[PDB]
Amino acid sequence: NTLDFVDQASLRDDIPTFSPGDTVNVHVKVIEGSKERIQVFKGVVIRRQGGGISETFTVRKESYGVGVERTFPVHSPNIDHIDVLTRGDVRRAKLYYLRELRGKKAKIKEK
Amino acid sequence: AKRGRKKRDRKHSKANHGKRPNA
Amino acid sequence: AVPKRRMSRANTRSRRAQWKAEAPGLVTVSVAGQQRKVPRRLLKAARLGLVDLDK
Amino acid sequence: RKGILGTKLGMTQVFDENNKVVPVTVVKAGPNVVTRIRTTERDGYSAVQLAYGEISPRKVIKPVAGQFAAAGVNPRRHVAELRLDDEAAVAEYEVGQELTAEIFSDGAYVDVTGTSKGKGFAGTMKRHGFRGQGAAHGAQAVHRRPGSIGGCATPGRVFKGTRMSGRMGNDRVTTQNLKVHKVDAENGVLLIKGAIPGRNGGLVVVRSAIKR
Amino acid sequence: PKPTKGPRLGGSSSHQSALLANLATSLFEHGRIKTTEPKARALRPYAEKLITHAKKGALHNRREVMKKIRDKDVVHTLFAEIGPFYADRNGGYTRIIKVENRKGDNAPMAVIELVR
Amino acid sequence: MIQQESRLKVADNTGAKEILCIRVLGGSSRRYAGIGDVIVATVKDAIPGGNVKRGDVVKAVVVRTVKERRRADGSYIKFDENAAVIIKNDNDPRGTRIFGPVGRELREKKFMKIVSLAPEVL
RNA sequence: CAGGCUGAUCUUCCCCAAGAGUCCAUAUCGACGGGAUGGUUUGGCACCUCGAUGUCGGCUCGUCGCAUCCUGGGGCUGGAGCAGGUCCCAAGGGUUGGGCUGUUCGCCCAUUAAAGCGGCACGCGAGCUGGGUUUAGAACGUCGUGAGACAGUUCGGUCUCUAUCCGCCGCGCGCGUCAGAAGCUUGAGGAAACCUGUCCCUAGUACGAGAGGACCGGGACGGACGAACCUCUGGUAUACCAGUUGUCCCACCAGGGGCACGGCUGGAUAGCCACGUUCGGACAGGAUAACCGCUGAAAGCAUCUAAGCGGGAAACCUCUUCCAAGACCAGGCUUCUCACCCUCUAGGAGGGAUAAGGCCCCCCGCAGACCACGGGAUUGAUAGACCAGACCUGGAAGCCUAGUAAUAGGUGCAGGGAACUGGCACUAACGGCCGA
RNA sequence: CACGAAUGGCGUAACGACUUCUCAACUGUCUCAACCAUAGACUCGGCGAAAUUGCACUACGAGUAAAGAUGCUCGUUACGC
RNA sequence: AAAGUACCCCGGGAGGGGAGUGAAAGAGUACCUGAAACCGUGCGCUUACAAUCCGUCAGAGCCCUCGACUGGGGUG
Ligand SMILES: [Mg+2]
Ligand SMILES: [Mg+2]
Ligand SMILES: [Mg+2]
Ligand SMILES: [Mg+2]
Ligand SMILES: [Mg+2]
Ligand SMILES: [Mg+2]
Ligand SMILES: [Mg+2]
Ligand SMILES: [Mg+2]
Ligand SMILES: [Mg+2]
Ligand SMILES: [Mg+2]
Ligand SMILES: [Mg+2]
Ligand SMILES: [Mg+2]
Ligand SMILES: [Mg+2]
Ligand SMILES: [Mg+2]
Ligand SMILES: [Mg+2]
Ligand SMILES: [Mg+2]
Ligand SMILES: [Mg+2]
Ligand SMILES: [Mg+2]
Ligand SMILES: [Mg+2]
Ligand SMILES: [Mg+2]
Ligand SMILES: [Mg+2]
Ligand SMILES: [Mg+2]
Ligand SMILES: [Mg+2]
Ligand SMILES: [Mg+2]
Ligand SMILES: [Mg+2]
Ligand SMILES: [Mg+2]
Ligand SMILES: [Mg+2]
Ligand SMILES: [Mg+2]
Ligand SMILES: [Mg+2]
Ligand SMILES: [Mg+2]
Ligand SMILES: [Mg+2]
Ligand SMILES: [Mg+2]
Ligand SMILES: [Mg+2]
Ligand SMILES: [Mg+2]
Ligand SMILES: [Mg+2]
Ligand SMILES: [Mg+2]
Ligand SMILES: [Mg+2]
Ligand SMILES: [Mg+2]
Repeated sequence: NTLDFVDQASLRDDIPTFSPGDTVNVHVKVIEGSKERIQVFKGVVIRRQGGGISETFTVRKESYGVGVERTFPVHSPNIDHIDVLTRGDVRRAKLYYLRELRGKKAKIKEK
Repeated sequence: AKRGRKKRDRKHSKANHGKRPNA
Repeated sequence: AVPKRRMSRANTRSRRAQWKAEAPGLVTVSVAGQQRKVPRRLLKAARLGLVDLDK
Repeated sequence: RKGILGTKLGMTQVFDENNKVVPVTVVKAGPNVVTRIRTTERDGYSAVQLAYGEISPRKVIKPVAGQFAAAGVNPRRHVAELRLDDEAAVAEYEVGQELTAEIFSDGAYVDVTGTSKGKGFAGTMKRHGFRGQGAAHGAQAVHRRPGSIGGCATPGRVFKGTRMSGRMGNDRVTTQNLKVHKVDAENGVLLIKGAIPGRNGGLVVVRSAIKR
Repeated sequence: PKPTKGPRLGGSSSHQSALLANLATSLFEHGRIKTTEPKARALRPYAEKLITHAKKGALHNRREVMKKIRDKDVVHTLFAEIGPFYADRNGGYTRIIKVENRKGDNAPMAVIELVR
Repeated sequence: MIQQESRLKVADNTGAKEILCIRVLGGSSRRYAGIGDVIVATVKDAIPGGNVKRGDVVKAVVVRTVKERRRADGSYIKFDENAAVIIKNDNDPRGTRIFGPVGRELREKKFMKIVSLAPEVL
């Protein structure tokens, strides 16, 4: 793969191995005018998009009676650390059926 | 207009002697 | 859209001259105590014996 | 006004000093030998001719080989000029000077010229950004067609520079400005921000920006 | 293999997959066939990727060759004769020869045959 | 991408219930509002008891949108809900509270009272 | 219907000022009367066409004029400031989306820096629509004894054509540029582009009784528009993976296949794309417009002018991007072959064979209607295969354990697989026609 | 202006490929287009029409003219196919 | 007047070239004479920077021809 010789610096090895289906607890660095903070996003991993720095992953909270869905680059400087707390098996690459579902029917089952 | 005026000023050419067959 | 005029004797010829044939441009093969000759794309098949030159 | 030939090596993304994503088009400007220096006495202008890219000696044409033999240089793939302003700038080049991508210095702006992708006879909609006619409400066989092309009995013709239909792309183009994110000295690559014209592996002339 | 860029020969996508099956199953029987040159070039990457399944001996590969071809004498002799023959050779099991133009349509013919 | 016509169900109380977009402000031929961009609106559904009637023209800011946007550091947000908050002449919402997560782009836009309210900023 | 002449009527300016403006005709309005421009309205006329010049509004595409709607530069003000009025200059760019009506026009709605006016057969139906008008059907009001009639309403009502020529948008072939070739170029002459907002500082300072509130110059973030590109997000996917319904077939069970819109459904790399992310509109210089001037006569004084010398706008030149020596004034800087042979009515002759190079064939492409352009051609990584990865799908077949069974779990991040990446000659890149 | 009582007046459940207005659902009708497949178009081999036609080695601008010119005037512009 | 081409060769045939028959195939059953439109082949002269009711008049050059030792043709 061409442009492997430029990727090596940005590729962090702090990320633990996870897959789609897994409940993952992503802490994020929020830089604002008052102060730097660690906000934390908490939800189920929907997908992974592959290919070095360019790969991303998508997490789904469901907060206060509305779905929110937030993507990050996996090798972002802003991503601080990722705690993988419940691993679960979903029989699928990319879980777009969770968009429609709401409720208790969107509950993923642990391995 | 412009085309109407200019045709009738071809009367004064010296060859025409102050009259030109309009129509 | 219909042709308004009959096309001239000069103009009909000058277009019509572009409609031509080129080719072949032969190369000297050998087979069976004789040369013949052949197009260069068929130069492998001529000596190997997939084509027949009696036609 | 410095310049360098190179190739487009494809795109990636790299994170900032202040943690933003900048999308970066990777070019590799290899070691270019200045072959001939055009001078204002004989030619009537000032320019520098740059050689780039490795080629086999047997591939080279004898007319072309003798020009490189005059320079004292191993023959190359591509060659092109940098036109530069005034007489003074050609004073600091010597034939056989092998310049590299280290010169540009992080946070510069460039022009980055290069021939575009051919789109291959696109008409009207793709080429010029026309609107087509409506897809429904009667419309008989006009859904992507140009429409009218002219007035009537005066002028009784189509004007020159009417926008129709024909072969699109392979234009020389230019990006303008386009910040250099990072000069990498080892490997010989420049991370330039944003898109640069052309296919992956096409010839590309990076020079410092005239507008800047 | 790589998909066809242009319109699919046969005049359909389903016809193309059936056509390449009937061309391949004929080629492994006889060992030689003659077609139009575009059909000959389309057959090469199809035919070689059955011979790689042949030389790798397993039941798994007997199933996946049988997803195409659809004939028991051919899938036998593909694994019996042809498979262990080209166990020696790495790739490139097939060649193309030019057989001059067809009479009615001037379609350029080509013979496609096993290397041996 | 709120556009013209369309239907947003309001985040803030105020008895609005639902609103239809008339104009996206801040330019001529300006197509798309999203999150930080204001709109002119019109109340469709409404509630019997409230300080807004049915069918009155009001300003509003977007807060959730179902299309996703880049933000910065390649980090996108995407909601299930096209929502908005009806505002006063300047900036303060006439609705006294706000429901659901607003975008964190609101802080940049200066609606500091809206992000001061609401369960979270995200 | 359209063109032509005419210009009563319309339309844009103008002469004279009775006046109104506290006073003061000319800051701004300007009666009565007079003189012209424009051809854009209603007309007059009957000159071209009735062996046919086919039709209002809308859509698509525009192109020019300035009598300027906005942005830019000025004078005067009954111009404090902000915001105006009025007149001169200026055509580079920009001049929104909806509601009602067949509409044009118009009334309204929410915005905008602004929602300009016109010509081009009231531009544009061998480009499109057919709602309006204007055939045949039919009812209503009216007039007629009646057949029927009405720029009175109402509902329904076939839109034909394979581009010869010029024209325009792209692309080659053939000679030419005083020998034949190749590489990089010069720029005569063109084209494309040219929009503008808010907000923070300067400063609550100038200015004003307060209310209000700046020029000039800084800095940040925009909208619409254009061009590149595919890293990201998003769409597409007809030889990719898995799920699944009905039915026939592979002897049958298991496991697969054909057909049903690609049978349907969930994802989907490359490619092409925008809804995506980058970038652009310049910064200077020169000669000017209206206007402001300096020094100064004729005319002892005066005066921007008569001689001369300046300032001065998005216009005009140049700068920026792209094409370009078929630019017949056919250019320049290099490098490479540079040499033979015969015939004749023997001279800017006709061949023949070549050299430096070109083309055809051959292997292809992210170049492509064809052609062309760009690579590769055995001293070879151009394409296929094979081997490895990337990436996509989501846990294959077989055997085994559990379950009375649908099914579940372990061998196993498995198996399968196209475009992206390297390695590897295994298959296919094997001899003719031009050319001083 | 100018409805009217069997050229019937005023209503009327059910019915209508009738005309009219509104509503929810859904949608490439649209904002604003994008991509894929097939059939023509395009290339090569074969066969092989047609309407039409005073001529031809058929530019453009401002004019003039039976009052809208490829052909007339004066310029400008244009290598052959 | 059939004397309608025996025979040989090219070819799958058709069709032809020799050979014959006849006064003549310049009469071959596609048949007396065989015009023009239209359709080719060869040979001169001209033409690829030029706006052509396609002619006309002036006219360079080139190519044939006659006649003494310049008259006519073709081209433009
Ligand atoms: Mg007049
Ligand atoms: Mg459309
Ligand atoms: Mg259609
Ligand atoms: Mg494809
Ligand atoms: Mg099928
Ligand atoms: Mg008339
Ligand atoms: Mg007319
Ligand atoms: Mg008449
Ligand atoms: Mg006629
Ligand atoms: Mg003016
Ligand atoms: Mg019209
Ligand atoms: Mg029509
Ligand atoms: Mg027309
Ligand atoms: Mg109608
Ligand atoms: Mg009566
Ligand atoms: Mg009907
Ligand atoms: Mg044509
Ligand atoms: Mg057509
Ligand atoms: Mg104050
Ligand atoms: Mg990619
Ligand atoms: Mg059976
Ligand atoms: Mg079974
Ligand atoms: Mg079947
Ligand atoms: Mg899908
Ligand atoms: Mg894709
Ligand atoms: Mg080549
Ligand atoms: Mg009665
Ligand atoms: Mg009665
Ligand atoms: Mg009655
Ligand atoms: Mg009745
Ligand atoms: Mg009634
Ligand atoms: Mg009925
Ligand atoms: Mg094609
Ligand atoms: Mg054909
Ligand atoms: Mg004219
Ligand atoms: Mg003439
Ligand atoms: Mg005869
Ligand atoms: Mg002339």
